[PDB]
Amino acid sequence: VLTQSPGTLSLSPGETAIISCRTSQYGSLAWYQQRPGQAPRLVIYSGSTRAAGIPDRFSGSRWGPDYNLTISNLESGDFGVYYCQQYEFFGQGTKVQVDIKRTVAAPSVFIFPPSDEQLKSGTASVVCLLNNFYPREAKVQWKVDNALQSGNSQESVTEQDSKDSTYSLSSTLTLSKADYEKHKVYACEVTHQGLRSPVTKSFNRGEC
Amino acid sequence: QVQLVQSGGQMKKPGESMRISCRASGYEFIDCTLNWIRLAPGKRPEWMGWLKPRGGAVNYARPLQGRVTMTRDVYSDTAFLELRSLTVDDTAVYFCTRGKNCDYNWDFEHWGRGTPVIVSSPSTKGPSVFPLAPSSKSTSGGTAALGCLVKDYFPEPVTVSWNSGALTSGVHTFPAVLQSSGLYSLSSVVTVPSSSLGTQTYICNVNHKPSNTKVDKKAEPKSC
Amino acid sequence: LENVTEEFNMWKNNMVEQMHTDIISLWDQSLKPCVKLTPLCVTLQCTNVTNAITDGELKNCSFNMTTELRDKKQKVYSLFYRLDVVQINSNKEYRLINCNTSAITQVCPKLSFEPIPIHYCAPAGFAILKCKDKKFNGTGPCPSVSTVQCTHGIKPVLSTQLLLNGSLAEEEVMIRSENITNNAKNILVQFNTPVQINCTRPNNNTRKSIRIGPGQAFYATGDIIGDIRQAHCNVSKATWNETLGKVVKQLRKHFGNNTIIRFANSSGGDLEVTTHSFNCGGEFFYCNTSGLFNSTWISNDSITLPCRIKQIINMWQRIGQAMYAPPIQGVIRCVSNITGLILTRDGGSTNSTTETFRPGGGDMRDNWRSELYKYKVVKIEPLGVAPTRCKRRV
Amino acid sequence: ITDGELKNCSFNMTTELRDKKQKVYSLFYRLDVVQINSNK
Amino acid sequence: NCTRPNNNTRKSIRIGPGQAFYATGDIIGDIRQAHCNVSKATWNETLGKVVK
Ligand SMILES: *[C@@H]1O[C@H](CO)[C@@H](O[C@@H]2O[C@H](CO)[C@@H](O[C@@H]3O[C@H](CO)[C@@H](O)[C@H](O[C@H]4O[C@H](CO)[C@@H](O)[C@H](O)[C@@H]4O)[C@@H]3O)[C@H](O)[C@H]2NC(C)=O)[C@H](O)[C@H]1NC(C)=O
Ligand SMILES: *[C@@H]1O[C@H](CO)[C@@H](O[C@@H]2O[C@H](CO)[C@@H](O[C@@H]3O[C@H](CO)[C@@H](O)[C@H](O)[C@@H]3O)[C@H](O)[C@H]2NC(C)=O)[C@H](O)[C@H]1NC(C)=O
Ligand SMILES: *[C@@H]1O[C@H](CO)[C@@H](O[C@@H]2O[C@H](CO)[C@@H](O[C@@H]3O[C@H](CO)[C@@H](O)[C@H](O)[C@@H]3O)[C@H](O)[C@H]2NC(C)=O)[C@H](O)[C@H]1NC(C)=O
Ligand SMILES: *[C@@H]1O[C@H](CO)[C@@H](O[C@@H]2O[C@H](CO)[C@@H](O[C@@H]3O[C@H](CO)[C@@H](O)[C@H](O)[C@@H]3O)[C@H](O)[C@H]2NC(C)=O)[C@H](O)[C@H]1NC(C)=O
Ligand SMILES: *[C@@H]1O[C@H](CO)[C@@H](O[C@@H]2O[C@H](CO)[C@@H](O[C@@H]3O[C@H](CO)[C@@H](O)[C@H](O)[C@@H]3O)[C@H](O)[C@H]2NC(C)=O)[C@H](O)[C@H]1NC(C)=O
Ligand SMILES: *[C@@H]1O[C@H](CO)[C@@H](O[C@@H]2O[C@H](CO)[C@@H](O[C@@H]3O[C@H](CO)[C@@H](O)[C@H](O)[C@@H]3O)[C@H](O)[C@H]2NC(C)=O)[C@H](O)[C@H]1NC(C)=O
Ligand SMILES: *[C@@H]1O[C@H](CO)[C@@H](O[C@@H]2O[C@H](CO)[C@@H](O)[C@H](O)[C@H]2NC(C)=O)[C@H](O)[C@H]1NC(C)=O
Ligand SMILES: *[C@@H]1O[C@H](CO)[C@@H](O[C@@H]2O[C@H](CO)[C@@H](O)[C@H](O)[C@H]2NC(C)=O)[C@H](O)[C@H]1NC(C)=O
Ligand SMILES: *[C@@H]1O[C@H](CO)[C@@H](O[C@@H]2O[C@H](CO)[C@@H](O)[C@H](O)[C@H]2NC(C)=O)[C@H](O)[C@H]1NC(C)=O
Ligand SMILES: *[C@@H]1O[C@H](CO)[C@@H](O[C@@H]2O[C@H](CO)[C@@H](O)[C@H](O)[C@H]2NC(C)=O)[C@H](O)[C@H]1NC(C)=O
Ligand SMILES: *[C@@H]1O[C@H](CO)[C@@H](O[C@@H]2O[C@H](CO)[C@@H](O)[C@H](O)[C@H]2NC(C)=O)[C@H](O)[C@H]1NC(C)=O
Ligand SMILES: *[C@@H]1O[C@H](CO)[C@@H](O[C@@H]2O[C@H](CO)[C@@H](O)[C@H](O)[C@H]2NC(C)=O)[C@H](O)[C@H]1NC(C)=O
Ligand SMILES: *[C@@H]1O[C@H](CO)[C@@H](O[C@@H]2O[C@H](CO)[C@@H](O)[C@H](O)[C@H]2NC(C)=O)[C@H](O)[C@H]1NC(C)=O
Ligand SMILES: *[C@@H]1O[C@H](CO)[C@@H](O[C@@H]2O[C@H](CO)[C@@H](O)[C@H](O)[C@H]2NC(C)=O)[C@H](O)[C@H]1NC(C)=O
Ligand SMILES: *[C@@H]1O[C@H](CO)[C@@H](O[C@@H]2O[C@H](CO)[C@@H](O)[C@H](O)[C@H]2NC(C)=O)[C@H](O)[C@H]1NC(C)=O
Ligand SMILES: *[C@@H]1O[C@H](CO)[C@@H](O)[C@H](O)[C@H]1NC(C)=O
Ligand SMILES: *[C@@H]1O[C@H](CO)[C@@H](O)[C@H](O)[C@H]1NC(C)=O
Ligand SMILES: *[C@@H]1O[C@H](CO)[C@@H](O)[C@H](O)[C@H]1NC(C)=O
Ligand SMILES: *[C@@H]1O[C@H](CO)[C@@H](O)[C@H](O)[C@H]1NC(C)=O
Ligand SMILES: *[C@@H]1O[C@H](CO)[C@@H](O)[C@H](O)[C@H]1NC(C)=O
Ligand SMILES: *[C@@H]1O[C@H](CO)[C@@H](O)[C@H](O)[C@H]1NC(C)=O
Repeated sequence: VLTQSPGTLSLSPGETAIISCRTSQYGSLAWYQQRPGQAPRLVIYSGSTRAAGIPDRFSGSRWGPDYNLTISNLESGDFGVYYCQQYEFFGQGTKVQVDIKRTVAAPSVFIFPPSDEQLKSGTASVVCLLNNFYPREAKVQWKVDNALQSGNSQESVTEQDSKDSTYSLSSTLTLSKADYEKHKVYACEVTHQGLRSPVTKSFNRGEC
Repeated sequence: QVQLVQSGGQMKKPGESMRISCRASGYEFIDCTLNWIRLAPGKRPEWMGWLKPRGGAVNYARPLQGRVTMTRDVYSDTAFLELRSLTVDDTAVYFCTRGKNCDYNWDFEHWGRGTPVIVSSPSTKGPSVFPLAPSSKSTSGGTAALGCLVKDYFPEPVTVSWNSGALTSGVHTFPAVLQSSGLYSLSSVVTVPSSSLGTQTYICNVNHKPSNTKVDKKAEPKSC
Repeated sequence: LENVTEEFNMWKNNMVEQMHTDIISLWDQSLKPCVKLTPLCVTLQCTNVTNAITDGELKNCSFNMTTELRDKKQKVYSLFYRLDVVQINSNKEYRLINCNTSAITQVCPKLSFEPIPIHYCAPAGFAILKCKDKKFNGTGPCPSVSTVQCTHGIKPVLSTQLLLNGSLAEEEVMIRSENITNNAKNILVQFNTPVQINCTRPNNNTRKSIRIGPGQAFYATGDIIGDIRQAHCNVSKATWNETLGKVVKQLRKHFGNNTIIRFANSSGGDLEVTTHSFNCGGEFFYCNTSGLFNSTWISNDSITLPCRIKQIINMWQRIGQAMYAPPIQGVIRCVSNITGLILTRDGGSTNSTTETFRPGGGDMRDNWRSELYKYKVVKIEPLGVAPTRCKRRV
Repeated sequence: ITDGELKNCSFNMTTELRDKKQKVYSLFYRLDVVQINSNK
Repeated sequence: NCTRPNNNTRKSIRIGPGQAFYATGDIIGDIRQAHCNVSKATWNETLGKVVK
């Protein structure tokens, strides 16, 4: 009914930010600003009409079901969460995340098994450390036997860790021990701007 | 001046009534429609219902009927909202807004400060600490994920350290993955260099202070 | 007017709102000379009526009032409905309702209230248009326009949730709303056939009076000559059950197909908006209609609607105003027919399997917008130029 | 008070019921208060 | 410039059905008199113009 994308807007200040809805049914649209931890305020209304006290760097478009929000010259008071309402139904919220400019990064796929403390209990947990990433905008591909078998996991990232100004991505598994023998082949393939191909590195579990 | 002054905190426990209120000011109370929004964190916001003054005529959403109830006191300009049978998933902030003019409903010009109601349940969900072992004994130039996963802990928070704060830098504390059971599981990895793996038995020190316990386990390299 | 095509809009018409202004002015400028009841408030000890009663919804109170001399107490009594009596905290000490907020005025018991039809007429230099054609969802063009001096018969009848004594539709049930996807709006249905309703009450009450100051009189209820039974209101289950079929058929057309349509009663509010309120003969009823609307629709028997009666009312949902309705002698038997419904839709979850409609209310400006959707007031402009082949010779 | 130009009075008034006394009080300026002729 | 350090309160008393009398409540602070200030230079060289 209301679908917002992309969920993360990793942008630098001084830039332009684009956020887009796409509705189905006929009716007015508005955008609100969840300025983080305050009462939100109405940025655009009636589709493309600014509200009072809202600067001129904000406008809407376009034809048919499609809508945009433009944020020209992104400043500090604009990093927040952005909502899109149609009469009563909202959207899930997009996050405009701050990013400082860095040279492109060098990848590394580091996959390590769980310990013998609580592996034997009947559970399992395998991670994929993905150090030295830039940019934030990237896709994780936890490949098991050359097939995506992630399931209930989550691409849970940390911030741009300002000791190195880099990100660190991950992908996990929530499998039990009873069928853990199906997943002995592990691979992570992650691409970036400084990569012609997704990074990969085969690590056998017969070497401990 | 159109200012909607809310009232309260608060914390509750499950299965109890709750009652909040909006003292409206700056406009004719008896003439404009009010509204109610449930900004829960990390999720899609949700409108709950109206309340027309002058008649008291109400409308509610459909996933709330039999629990939500709205009413007003026209002599004190104070709307009220109640909700029976609160579950722990009813933690949010409850906002109480008003449109810009009094012709179109959904144009949320005015907002109120927020009334964050938080329901807490007695639930142990104690320590389940899964440290992550470096299989590399000492791989020169390699870096391991000397980390530690927590399985199905509740309630918030949960932390992790290593051998009484020996490993402080490189601790990429990943966010907690909310599993399908309604129980979150923390993941946390640490970049540790090659020779430092077998130098000391770095103990995964996960504090489980909401259950008043803690479990400390090591992540030594395996044998397979 | 052949070839004339105008465009109307029944929701931006201002004939409805200025009539609403002039209706509520008449009820206020008439009651200036109608006594009052400032001395009516008293501790008023009260018991239960002990008659042959099929049912504590009628009480036997007692109180002190001032006699002709303004120095001698006079202990009197009368009957009061359950809704007029409030407990404060042996035996029970009650307070009159709406003493702490407003001031109570007795409507003079010589003034008729009967809705006599109204004809609105335009003055000079104006004109009234009229859209005679059908299949008019209040907006858009109109191929059949005429010109009239006066609007047709309008009868100011202040009902809620169901339109009584209205004007029937032409061929089908006409459903009109500002926007159907907008939940904060009412839906007006209009019947092409009436459904008849009969409200009675076996009252057979009495009238007493108490002099309250020199030249003032308060009319109270005397005693009960007969038995006590509740009021009711009957509707037939065949003309009613095959009327909602017609309303479902036009509702199904907007929302689509394979839409389960549910009807359900009012979800909360003041007594004024969760009940139906009549005025038969000079009495004000409050009948429970949650049996007309309890139904689901896929793909000599009647219904008794119970009713409650109140004497201190507030017709216009205002602040600080009340009026006391005087009693009438005899049993009331009033026949009316229903021509329309005011509906409202519940918002909420996105399931295109079921929609649920409840009776709407809360506004008197919908009884009239159903009748003034035919007219539009224009303004005449007599001057005009055009070129010709004609020259003034000097 | 850096200054008897403001007084603390007390009086009987009628409550919601018009048969029960209600002893209330309020402040009055010196100019609103007149002496007629123990206490005053 | 006229001021007053009043900081008074407002009470009310219902006086009959539907009537209200607004009275003064209590004093939240101290009591000082009112006053009104004018400058002795713009004033003393204004009456010179009127005298003229
Ligand atoms: C619309 O219809 C619904 C039904 O679909 C209706 O909801 C019902 O309302 C009635 C009251 O109108 C509720 O009935 C109460 O039920 C409780 C049980 O939980 C009883 O204990 C209550 O008893 C009261 O009255 C007694 C005297 O009769 C007292 O002695 C006693 O102390 C209580 O005060 C009362 O009967 C009922 O819970 C709901 N719900 C259902 C599912 O029945 C709704 O009211 C209708 N809407 C309108 C505007 O009427
Ligand atoms: C209820 O109110 C809304 C608000 O105006 C009405 O929405 C408007 O509906 C019209 C007709 O569908 C839309 O116009 C059309 O838009 C499409 C876009 O592709 C275009 O192709 C057409 O040429 C025409 O422009 C209009 O966009 C729309 N307004 C908004 C803000 O979306 C709605 O129709 C009303 N409902 C009813 C039942 O009257
Ligand atoms: C409600 O209660 C009041 C008072 O409790 C009733 O009024 C009283 O009714 C009784 C009937 O037993 C009267 O008593 C008889 O009255 C006649 C004439 O007054 C007298 O000749 C008899 O000897 C006997 O006393 C009584 O007078 C009357 N009034 C008072 C002030 O007590 C009233 O009837 C009750 N309501 C109903 C509907 O009955
Ligand atoms: C809807 O319209 C009908 C038609 O006018 C109304 O019915 C009429 O209601 C009045 C109410 O006072 C009836 O008047 C009474 O008549 C009896 C016997 O005729 C008499 O004893 C009374 O003194 C009083 O005059 C009238 O008979 C009745 N029927 C007609 C005129 O045919 C009905 O009331 C309207 N509905 C509403 C809610 O107003
Ligand atoms: C308007 O009419 C509706 C429809 O009848 C009323 O709802 C009904 O009210 C009665 C009494 O309040 C309920 O009866 C009770 O039901 C329980 C069920 O276990 C039973 O144990 C009791 O002995 C008693 O019979 C009835 O259930 C209820 N609902 C229906 C029929 O669906 C409603 O109360 C009326 N509204 C007003 C404001 O008067
Ligand atoms: C002017 O005088 C009146 C009456 O002499 C003062 O009103 C009274 O103020 C006293 C303060 O000592 C109140 O006493 C205390 O009141 C509280 C709550 O009522 C109670 O919990 C204490 O135990 C104690 O009794 C007293 O209630 C209050 N009212 C009356 C009717 O006596 C008034 O304060 C004086 N004016 C100013 C500006 O203070
Ligand atoms: C009606 O008026 C009579 C007469 O004033 C009231 O009777 C008094 O009631 C009080 C209540 O405690 C007694 O203290 C007095 O002694 C009574 N006086 C007499 C002369 O009987 C009576 O209370 C008033 N109200 C009602 C409801 O009867
Ligand atoms: C006028 O008096 C009525 C007496 O019932 C008041 O109604 C009650 O007021 C209390 C106090 O706010 C509430 O807790 C109750 O729920 C009310 N209803 C009942 C049935 O007791 C009413 O509030 C008074 N008016 C004003 C303006 O205070
Ligand atoms: C309502 O009550 C009155 C009494 O107040 C009834 O009036 C009586 O009417 C009959 C004829 O029907 C006469 O014979 C009696 O003499 C009348 N009594 C009085 C005291 O005048 C009236 O009939 C009742 N109406 C009904 C039963 O509906
Ligand atoms: C209203 O409808 C009811 C529903 O049947 C009718 O019901 C019964 O009618 C007989 C015949 O007089 C009486 O003996 C019963 O007491 C009635 N029962 C009830 C619940 O009313 C009734 O006659 C109808 N009345 C009117 C005036 O329409
Ligand atoms: C509503 O009232 C009308 C008028 O009395 C009733 O219609 C009459 O009902 C009787 C049944 O006893 C028939 O004999 C008559 O032929 C009907 N028509 C007329 C013109 O009198 C109607 O039945 C009532 N509706 C109910 C009770 O639901
Ligand atoms: C409203 O709808 C409900 C649901 O069907 C009705 O409840 C049933 O009514 C029948 C007869 O009235 C009873 O035999 C059943 O026992 C009721 N259901 C239950 C679970 O008890 C209700 O009667 C309807 N009310 C009206 C006025 O139409
Ligand atoms: C006048 O008195 C009122 C109290 O009636 C003062 O109101 C307080 O204002 C402060 C902020 O300045 C708040 O923190 C307090 O909570 C208020 N008290 C109440 C009871 O609301 C007001 O500030 C005073 N104005 C002055 C000092 O000029
Ligand atoms: C009004 O004029 C007087 C005259 O000087 C000003 O006087 C003093 O100002 C100081 C500073 O606040 C205070 O400590 C004294 O108490 C004041 N004395 C008097 C007699 O007021 C005063 O500030 C002026 N105030 C205004 C508001 O104009
Ligand atoms: C009357 O009030 C005005 C406005 O406050 C005073 O003018 C200011 O006085 C202060 C002295 O504290 C200066 O700092 C400001 O520059 C003045 N001007 C403005 C625009 O604020 C004026 O002094 C007062 N007159 C008196 C006290 O006699
Ligand atoms: C009188 O009525 C009250 C409430 O209407 C009720 O509580 C009481 O039981 C009744 N008493 C008798 C004797 O009818
Ligand atoms: C009401 O209407 C439906 C559809 O016409 C029918 O199936 C049902 O039996 C009717 N009920 C009564 C009581 O007439
Ligand atoms: C809806 O159902 C009616 C049944 O008469 C049919 O004529 C109509 O074409 C249907 N519309 C759609 C969109 O299926
Ligand atoms: C509607 O009611 C009126 C008055 O009760 C009656 O005269 C009329 O015949 C009824 N039916 C109609 C207009 O179809
Ligand atoms: C109270 O005020 C009066 C006049 O204002 C004065 O005569 C009297 O002395 C005062 N008493 C006290 C105790 O302040
Ligand atoms: C007032 O005015 C006169 C004339 O200008 C001057 O002599 C005198 O000193 C002034 N006084 C003050 C207080 O300024």
